[PDB]
Amino acid sequence: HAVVEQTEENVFLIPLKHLRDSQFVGTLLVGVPPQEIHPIFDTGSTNLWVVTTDCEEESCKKVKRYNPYKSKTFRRSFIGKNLHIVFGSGSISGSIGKETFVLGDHTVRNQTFGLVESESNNIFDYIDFEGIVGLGFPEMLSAGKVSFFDNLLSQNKNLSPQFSFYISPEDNTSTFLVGGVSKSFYEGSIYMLPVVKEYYWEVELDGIYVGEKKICCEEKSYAIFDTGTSYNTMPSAQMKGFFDVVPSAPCTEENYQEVLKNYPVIKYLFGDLVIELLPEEYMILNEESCIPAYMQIDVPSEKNHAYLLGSIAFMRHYYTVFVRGAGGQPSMVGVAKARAAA
Amino acid sequence: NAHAVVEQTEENVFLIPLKHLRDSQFVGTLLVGVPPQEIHPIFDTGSTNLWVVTTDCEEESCKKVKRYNPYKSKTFRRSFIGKNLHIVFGSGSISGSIGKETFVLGDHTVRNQTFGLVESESNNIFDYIDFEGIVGLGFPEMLSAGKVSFFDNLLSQNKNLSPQFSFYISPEDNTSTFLVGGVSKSFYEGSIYMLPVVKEYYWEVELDGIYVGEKKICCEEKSYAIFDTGTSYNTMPSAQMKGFFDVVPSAPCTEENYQEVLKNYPVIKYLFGDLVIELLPEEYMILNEESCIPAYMQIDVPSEKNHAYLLGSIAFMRHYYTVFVRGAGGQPSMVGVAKARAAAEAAQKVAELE
Ligand SMILES: CCC1(CC)CC(=O)N([C@H]2c3cc(C(=O)N[C@@H]4c5ccccc5C[C@H]4O)ccc3O[C@@]2(C)COC)C(=N)N1
Ligand SMILES: CCC1(CC)CC(=O)N([C@H]2c3cc(C(=O)N[C@@H]4c5ccccc5C[C@H]4O)ccc3O[C@@]2(C)COC)C(=N)N1
Ligand SMILES: *[C@@H]1O[C@H](CO)[C@@H](O[C@@H]2O[C@H](CO)[C@@H](O)[C@H](O)[C@H]2NC(C)=O)[C@H](O)[C@H]1NC(C)=O
Ligand SMILES: *[C@@H]1O[C@H](CO)[C@@H](O)[C@H](O)[C@H]1NC(C)=O
Repeated sequence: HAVVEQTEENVFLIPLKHLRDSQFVGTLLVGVPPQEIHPIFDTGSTNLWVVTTDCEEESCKKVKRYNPYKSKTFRRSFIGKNLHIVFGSGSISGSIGKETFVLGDHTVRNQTFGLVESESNNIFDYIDFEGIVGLGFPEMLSAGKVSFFDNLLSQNKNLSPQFSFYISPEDNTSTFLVGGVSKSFYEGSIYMLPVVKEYYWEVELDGIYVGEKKICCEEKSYAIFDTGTSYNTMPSAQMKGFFDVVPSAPCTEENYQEVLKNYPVIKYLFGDLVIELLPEEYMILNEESCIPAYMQIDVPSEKNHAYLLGSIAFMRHYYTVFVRGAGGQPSMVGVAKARAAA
Repeated sequence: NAHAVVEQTEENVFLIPLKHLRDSQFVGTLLVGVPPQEIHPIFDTGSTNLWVVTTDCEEESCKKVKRYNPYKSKTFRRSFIGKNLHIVFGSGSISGSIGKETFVLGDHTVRNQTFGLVESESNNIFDYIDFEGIVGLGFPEMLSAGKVSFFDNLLSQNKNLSPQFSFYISPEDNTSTFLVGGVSKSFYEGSIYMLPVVKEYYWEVELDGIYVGEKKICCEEKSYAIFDTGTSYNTMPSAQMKGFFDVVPSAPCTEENYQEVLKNYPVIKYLFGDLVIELLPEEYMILNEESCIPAYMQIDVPSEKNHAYLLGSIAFMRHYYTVFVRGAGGQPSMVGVAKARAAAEAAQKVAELE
């Protein structure tokens, strides 16, 4: 229903390195003179977060912090109001400010963002976290008047409102696409899925199957495309049964091939359209053990009826396009077979 | 499922400048025969017959234009058994004979092209325009005569062109363009949304409702939308039209006063599935002899049972870039719509869909 951009001069590439801490980090230029940070790109949140020298905690000091006092464009915003975000694997606290950003070759001015000052209620002890580039919708902004992406587009009238994700951890060629897609990262056709609610990248979901067993959907369910979690998710209610059909297993570098030759195929249904995940696609080796790359998550608004597709269990196999709609224009998530390496 | 916009060489999309004449006509250039005789036709998505005005019509309204003299063309060919051709529409009628001739459109040549030679123009509106011909861009089923549409035939003989064309309408800055074989990113911004063609006669797509402000004008029954470059106005069925003008009145306006007079008019919302198209008062109103007048007119499409609404060149295409993609077999033809880029000047680089 939408036309994805593909002209090789209007689509810009943001290489994403997959760190050993399970992070897909790009490059972002903060302030003037530019200070370089390596944030993650997140379709499950829209706040833009930067780690700053105001945080002298052990996990902050281990990274290249952004020094706002050396930047000549920094502006403290809502002076005297803190901002606290708590999720499943940690918490993030900080102050609000405005700064100039550079993403690839595009500049953004007067950009609201959060300065990380605390990470204390943790996973930031097991990762080198430097920031988050939020790619959800503006309604999800914990603070600020404009999403970083909407504002980037607002100031770059030549970009189409699209971005896509190519996930290739094997050869570390994962790329973030700004302004469209590329024949290099997918094959076959792109199938468009409408965004039902412009909060997360949320689309209708018609069922889930593990082999012949139907896991879903007895109720109106949804799917959320979240680059911030490497795992696929399932509600608490549904989770005890998933692992019940997808068990762990002993595996080795030379044994994984055989162990998984009996596992079921996971089929996600989006109307008449069926997406398949194979055992070697949804399983992973974790200390001589094959373990379903899945995780339990209850999305509050969705009444524990939302299922998430992560970077490793899904996007690594399916190229994903995100089409941001304007007033009256619906937003879409595009899914295509990822062109796999090696 | 999806279409993509791939770049293409600047010669597989050729641009046809369209001048907006004072008679409300968007006319391009067409070369007929050998030696070339120049005509200035209109390009119409609401018919597919190719019409040329000829020296065979000595009526008062024909002699005012540069008629095509087929007896001077060495490529013109009447068929031994002739076919007469009579077309009657809302603002006049057109009569003529059928013939075959060679055409050049945008430095691309088409041979064996069936076309109608205008011989009569008497019902009349041809008294209000300098009419020289029509390039029909509808589907072949609408051909009054011929085995091959001029567009289908042009592509058939030029394998470098994709079966697409688009329309950029900007009469103010006289940069209106007709594109054959693709699109140009210089003419739109944002994304393009495709709408499937339900019936390959007109360029007709499903329509789910129309709103003037809060008032729902339609649709209690399955209605449709037709993208018709042959009318500068948007149209509406009789049933729905009497109520439109009742809520969208005219008003006295001047070049500097329209801004304020129109700042309270309602917004028209066209609904195409998940897609909502809005027209603002300054976009669907026009200055016509010191009067702001909704650029709308009544039209009943016979086939659609008076349930079709038409989108013209001035009330719609001026604000919404439109791509027309003709589909094959299992793949339907589609109309693509995008927000027109008003600061566009030329067509730097071009591209096609899928
Ligand atoms: C602050 C916005 C967040 C986090 C980015 C909040 C959040 O909780 N998530 C999801 C999520 C992530 C984790 C997790 O530890 N991720 C790891 C992580 C964490 C921080 C920094 C880098 C990394 C690398 C990555 O591996 C655990 C549970 C979890 O739950 C999701 C599905 C929330 O539901 C919608 C988001 N998408 N955005
Ligand atoms: C023969 C093909 C036609 C005519 C081009 C037949 C036709 O009737 N229409 C539509 C249409 C147009 C007019 C009209 O006078 N247009 C003016 C005109 C006329 C002749 C030459 C130049 C110009 C400049 C333009 O302003 C009036 C009613 C009307 O009704 C439409 C909606 C039919 O319904 C689908 C077409 N699309 N093409
Ligand atoms: C226009 O029509 C004529 C006849 O319908 C075409 O001429 C034929 O061309 C083919 C191709 O070589 C020959 O095999 C036939 O013998 C020709 N028949 C004739 C000349 O009577 C002509 O090619 C057409 N023009 C085109 C296709 O551009
Ligand atoms: C910068 O953004 C804020 C956000 O509300 C806005 O109020 C302000 O006007 C912007 N700057 C200028 C110069 O307008």
